[PDB]
Amino acid sequence: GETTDGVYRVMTRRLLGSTQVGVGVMQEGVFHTMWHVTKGAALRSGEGRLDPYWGDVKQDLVSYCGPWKLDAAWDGLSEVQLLAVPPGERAKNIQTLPGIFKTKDGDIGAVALDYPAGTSGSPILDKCGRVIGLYGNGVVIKNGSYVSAITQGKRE
Amino acid sequence: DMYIERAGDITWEKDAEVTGNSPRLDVALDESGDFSLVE
Ligand SMILES: N#C[C@H](Nc1ccc2c(c1)CNC2)c1cncc2ccccc12
Repeated sequence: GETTDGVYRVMTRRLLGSTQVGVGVMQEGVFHTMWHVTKGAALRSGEGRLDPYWGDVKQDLVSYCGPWKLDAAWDGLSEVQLLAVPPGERAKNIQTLPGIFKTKDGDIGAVALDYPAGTSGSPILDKCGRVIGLYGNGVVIKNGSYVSAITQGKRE
Repeated sequence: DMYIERAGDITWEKDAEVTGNSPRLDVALDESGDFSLVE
């Protein structure tokens, strides 16, 4: 069905009413979302079907129809924008300066904004509007609030 | 059975709401893709 580039909500009618379980990015004919949003299941777009192509539980990412296309990276300096698409609410850009998630394999950007679990898959942007990662995979800090990583895949 | 609805363009918004802090956290990523705090 509709394959126009842009941000999309990921919905399900299996629970009560229509529940938003996440968000995704359509670019170059490929839908990109977080693995915990779909669990690798095939999606629907009107009458058309979207089949998974690549996926990884550790990276927590999954592409549909084709290989992962998003390849931009946070420069470790500039402010970024979370295009947060919350359940039942209109898409909205929030500007923030990410922090650092320091790990045994390297440093990673981290956006400290708290939103419902259904906001998972919302893209994080650079000043050019390029997708530098997806929101929805992180940790719960001493304050109770959520701190998400800036999860980006690899473009083969 | 999951489905997708469009929610808008992916664009930078000048004069957007500027909020949130920039913390420096020590974390570990396990085999299941779940982050955890290290102290
Ligand atoms: N939904 C969801 C998130 N849980 C999660 C996040 C990452 C993974 C899994 C579950 C499975 N393994 C990878 C989640 C949990 N708590 C608060 C959140 C606030 C914003 C966005 C996602 C959140």
